[PDB]
Amino acid sequence: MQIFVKTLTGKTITLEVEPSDTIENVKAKIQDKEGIPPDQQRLIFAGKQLEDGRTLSDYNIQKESTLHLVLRLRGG
Amino acid sequence: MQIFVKTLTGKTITLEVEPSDTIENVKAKIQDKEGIPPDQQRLIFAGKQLEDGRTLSDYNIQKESTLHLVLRLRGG
Amino acid sequence: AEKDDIKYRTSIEEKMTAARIRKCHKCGTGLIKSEGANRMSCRCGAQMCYLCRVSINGYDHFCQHPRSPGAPCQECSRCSLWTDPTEDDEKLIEEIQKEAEEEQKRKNGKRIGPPL
Ligand SMILES: [Zn+2]
Ligand SMILES: [Zn+2]
Ligand SMILES: [Zn+2]
Repeated sequence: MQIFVKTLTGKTITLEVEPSDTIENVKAKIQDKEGIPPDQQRLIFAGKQLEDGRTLSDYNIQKESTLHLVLRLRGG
Repeated sequence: MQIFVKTLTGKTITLEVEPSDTIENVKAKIQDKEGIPPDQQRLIFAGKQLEDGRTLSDYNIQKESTLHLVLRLRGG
Repeated sequence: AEKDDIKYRTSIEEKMTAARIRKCHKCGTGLIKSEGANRMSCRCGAQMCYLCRVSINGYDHFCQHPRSPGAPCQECSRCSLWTDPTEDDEKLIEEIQKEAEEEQKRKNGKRIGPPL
């Protein structure tokens, strides 16, 4: 299954995945492509944050869906 | 965040707080740093006597704001 | 064909995400807020209001007037430093998903995005 991931800047990449894959595994693939350490990765899909230990299928992530890498910041 | 509690004697107490802390929590912090029981504490801000069950954000208290402590003593 | 089903679904998914993510107007980085005030400091150095998403230069953007608990400010209409937009944004996201699923039912005789 093909899905997309948008980096922090807005550059889009493509990953081959399976809906049974875990969030940790998807982060490993992002590392292979972009070199981003998994502990720096925070992912959003359709407005929801993706949590370690869950699977893509837990969030109804289907083919051609796009995951978004974001920064989680504390306000002032 | 950080706020200041000034007494009628001119002393300034520095507290570390969060916007969701209630005024009851703030008086507990004052009891911790100064030994004053909450029942002896009246906290006033911009002329309003702050209610224990309300939060700092409920009064729009700002970072580095100053509250004013007026003591009372029912026990004698 | 099925291609239009995919195009509609993903557009909804991306609108659902746009309601959540704040994009820095300076550098384009996607941001979300864990806790704290609505004055955000992007890694690029620019500040933004988490509520109205505009670029700002400090705390002056926000209402700094004393308030009565459970009341709006009687001196200004400026963004509040403390109000949590999470519930309002979730309500927008859920209405978008709900209406989108009703549309796909009309079109194609299925859920979109993560379950509630
Ligand atoms: Zn930025
Ligand atoms: Zn604003
Ligand atoms: Zn105001």
